[PDB]
Amino acid sequence: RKFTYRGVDLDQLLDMSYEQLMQLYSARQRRRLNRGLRRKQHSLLKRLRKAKKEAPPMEKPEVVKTHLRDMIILPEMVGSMVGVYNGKTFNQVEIKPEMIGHYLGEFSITYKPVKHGRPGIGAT
Amino acid sequence: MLMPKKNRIAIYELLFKEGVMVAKKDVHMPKHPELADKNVPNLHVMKAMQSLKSRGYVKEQFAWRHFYWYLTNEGIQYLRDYLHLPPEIVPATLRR
Amino acid sequence: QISKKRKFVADGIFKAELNEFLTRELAEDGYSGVEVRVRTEIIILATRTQNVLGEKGRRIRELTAVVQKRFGFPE
Amino acid sequence: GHQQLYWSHPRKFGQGSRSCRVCSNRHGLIRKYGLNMCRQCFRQYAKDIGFIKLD
Amino acid sequence: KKNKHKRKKVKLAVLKYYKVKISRLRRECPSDECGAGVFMASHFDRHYCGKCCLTYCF
Amino acid sequence: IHRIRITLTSRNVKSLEKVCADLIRGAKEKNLKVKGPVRMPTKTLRITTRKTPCGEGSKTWDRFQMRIHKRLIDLHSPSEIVKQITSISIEPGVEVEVTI
RNA sequence: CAGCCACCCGAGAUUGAGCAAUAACAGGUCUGUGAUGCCCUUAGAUGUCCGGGGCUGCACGCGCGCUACACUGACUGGCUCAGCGUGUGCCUACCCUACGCCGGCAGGCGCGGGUAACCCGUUGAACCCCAUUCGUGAUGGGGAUCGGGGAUUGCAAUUAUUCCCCAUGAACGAGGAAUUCCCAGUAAGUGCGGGUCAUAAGCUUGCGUUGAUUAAGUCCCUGCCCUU
RNA sequence: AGGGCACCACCAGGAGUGGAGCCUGCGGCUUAAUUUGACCAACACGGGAAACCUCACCCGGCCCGGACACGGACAGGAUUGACAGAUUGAUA
Ligand SMILES: [K+]
Ligand SMILES: [K+]
Ligand SMILES: [K+]
Ligand SMILES: [K+]
Ligand SMILES: [K+]
Ligand SMILES: [K+]
Ligand SMILES: [Mg+2]
Ligand SMILES: [Mg+2]
Ligand SMILES: [Mg+2]
Ligand SMILES: [Mg+2]
Ligand SMILES: [Mg+2]
Ligand SMILES: [Mg+2]
Ligand SMILES: [Mg+2]
Ligand SMILES: [Mg+2]
Ligand SMILES: [Mg+2]
Ligand SMILES: [Mg+2]
Ligand SMILES: [Mg+2]
Ligand SMILES: [Mg+2]
Ligand SMILES: [Zn+2]
Ligand SMILES: [Zn+2]
Repeated sequence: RKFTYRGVDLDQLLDMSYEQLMQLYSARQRRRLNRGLRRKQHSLLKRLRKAKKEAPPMEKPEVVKTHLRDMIILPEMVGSMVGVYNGKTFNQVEIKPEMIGHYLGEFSITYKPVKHGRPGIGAT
Repeated sequence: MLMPKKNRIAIYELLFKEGVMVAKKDVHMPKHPELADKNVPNLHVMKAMQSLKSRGYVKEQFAWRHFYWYLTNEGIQYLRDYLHLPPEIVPATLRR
Repeated sequence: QISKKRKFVADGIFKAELNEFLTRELAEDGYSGVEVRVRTEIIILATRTQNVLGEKGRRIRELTAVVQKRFGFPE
Repeated sequence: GHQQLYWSHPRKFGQGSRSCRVCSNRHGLIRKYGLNMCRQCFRQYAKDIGFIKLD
Repeated sequence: KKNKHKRKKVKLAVLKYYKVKISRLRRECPSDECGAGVFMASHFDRHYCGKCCLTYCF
Repeated sequence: IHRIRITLTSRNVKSLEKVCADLIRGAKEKNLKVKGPVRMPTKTLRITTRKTPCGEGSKTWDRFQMRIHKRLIDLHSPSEIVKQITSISIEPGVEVEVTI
């Protein structure tokens, strides 16, 4: 039915603070949040909030581009449009609730999947 | 390079007082050890000494990772004129 | 305080760097080697000691000054 | 500004924080006993330092 | 190709800070380093000292 | 008086032994109770490294080593007498540390 | 004669390495170097720094290796033995750790020692030894792959850094043609140090521990050398 | 044609490798890039166990750390740095 993370609905997740979210997150994300977000992450969060506020009603917000592939997907980021750099291109990703706790990089693949051609000269 | 005149004057004064100069060949060292109280960057020291060498005022040697610079006679005259020092004032290498 | 292993390795490294610097500085003057006896006395062996000393010892004073500045010896 | 960005990547550890004390190369470095010399420079200066091939 | 910034030269800028009895039109920066000599920029919505980046919004 | 410990360290066994023998002879001449030279275990610093500057050829290795030899001497003497005894000519390469 | 074989006495009757000629190779390295000629580039840089990605990408072929295919074993207890060597650092951030307490574990907190024959440390190592359970079953052999969770390093762990816990439980039943290394404290088994190292060994370089079968010959194969 | 020598030859053997899973290096393929050298005497070799750095490769963006000489512009200012708001991956 409705989305739940560790048995907590999205609205309660939005209500929760960082210290409360740390107990819900896995060990890696909990350690990351305990060590603390930096200026770049805070700037990205501010950009996402501004895009959400400026979004017209019943319309997706403008895409916010970023290099931060190691950004934790916080509940407040759900619904945002993020252009995650993959080293060459800003791939557009819409944050779904089920993405909570993952890294943005996990949704912007850095390589092209291999389709093999005929083996070359030699290669016995 | 673009350098504060106080930094350039401090470098020149140290060079004239000692007769020699030593640097570590490190453009990222925040302070030259002998000019730390003056807040003179090691990059500024390196580039000022490079300019003096190009004008023939110092002789340069390089060993491992350190620059060594020695004041020439033309350098002594030029620095005396630049710093307006009395003609009696001399670098320590000549003084001793 | 420093361990004996590190101390001996450091003394060797200091001698190596000093010999390299003097080799580059005094090659044309017949420099052959350096002996360090611990005041710290540094003896420079050369074929033409007049050029090593320079005009009234000016060059040897310059060498002493740069050595002291680079290796952090007290004045 | 450029002062905040230039050389601002942390270099407290890893290869990028160490280099040969002779030639500034970052590869084949010997840190044992605090030598901090690349292997080629060490072979060049071993006799001067005091290492010999008894073996 | 990215174009480099070109400084817009202003002729006798100091002439715009004073009116001749003398009157200092531009507000002076109230900082220990700057003092009375340095004047604060009068932007459309703020006062901005160039030397120490001190900004007083309207 | 005070108990003086002299620690001698060297890379040259022959010079180290000569200095130790001279110090003990001086102490005997001054008629001092001197504990003989206690020989600490020799330290062998080793560096094993590839011979080639590149990565080509048979993988041959150089085994460099440095040997550090340590001696201890104990004396029961005044500090001035100990300094006078240690004031004798010391061979190069021998490091002497005196502790009271 | 040179010397060879055996034996007595003897600790030992061939310990192991390092060094290493003349003359060569268009062998490797200009990506070790403030070694270097020439050429190229030099501000929209092939300089330099910063951010991100890649060097790891997967129908396949080859080489060095690790773990195994089990009972001469695996598991669970108990007992009892090393040696080499490192350890708090110019820049330089980063040391080895005893003891006490918390936690099931990885770990955390406190409090001390050591710049070292001084402290870790009598370095309570593994194999091995003594008992236990298993019972010829791809099985309690094997531990790949994979899910979930917890820690630590780090500015940052996703394309899993490493570590811990539960779970999952693949091939593999001794390997074709071919081919490597080796003769005594050697081969092989077994663990421990050093290098790399913030994080860190399936590599390498050393160390001990247990400890053999076979041979004391030949030019058949592969090569090298000499004479005609 | 004859004669020597060598467990990087064989003989007598031991342990194996070649088969499996995995680690790791090389080719090939793929890619924006998958940087590159090396083909008995290359292929856990470059001490090469690369998250960043390393880095040499790809995408993008700062900086000059272009000495010195000559000429020009300049104290009626050559030039430097920067708050905000735009802009930007970025509080370049
Ligand atoms: K070379
Ligand atoms: K070249
Ligand atoms: K070069
Ligand atoms: K290389
Ligand atoms: K190197
Ligand atoms: K096999
Ligand atoms: Mg060639
Ligand atoms: Mg690779
Ligand atoms: Mg099992
Ligand atoms: Mg099974
Ligand atoms: Mg390796
Ligand atoms: Mg063979
Ligand atoms: Mg055979
Ligand atoms: Mg195989
Ligand atoms: Mg051969
Ligand atoms: Mg890695
Ligand atoms: Mg990289
Ligand atoms: Mg980079
Ligand atoms: Zn080097
Ligand atoms: Zn101000």
